[PDB]
Amino acid sequence: SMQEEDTFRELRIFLRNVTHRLAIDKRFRVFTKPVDPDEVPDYVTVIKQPMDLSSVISKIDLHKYLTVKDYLRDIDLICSNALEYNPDRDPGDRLIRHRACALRDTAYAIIKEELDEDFEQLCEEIQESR
Ligand SMILES: [Cl-]
Repeated sequence: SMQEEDTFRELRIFLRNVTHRLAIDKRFRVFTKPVDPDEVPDYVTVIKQPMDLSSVISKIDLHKYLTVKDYLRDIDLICSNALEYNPDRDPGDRLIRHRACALRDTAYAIIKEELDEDFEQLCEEIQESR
């Protein structure tokens, strides 16, 4: 229905705003764009489902997220990709891991404070009905 379309449009606007707040934080610059296969030719070979915040925006705009739970699975991938690709004790790896954990924690904290649980429940039930 059009009311359901209105619900998903409000979801899209909410997710666009959370993603923009993450993308303008200087800590998260490395997560804003895909990894350049020049700088890092092994990336695409190690990480099978690359994800970054620009890809998340394109997904929102393609109507790929019908719930905040699905959006958070992609935020979780940005985090787990960096834990897998940068697992060493050296400070460059530790700094990327801490930034990727902080991204994830920040997205979950904004959602805890600003997502109404009944709005998420509605999205989940429309999705499950499709
Ligand atoms: Cl830096």
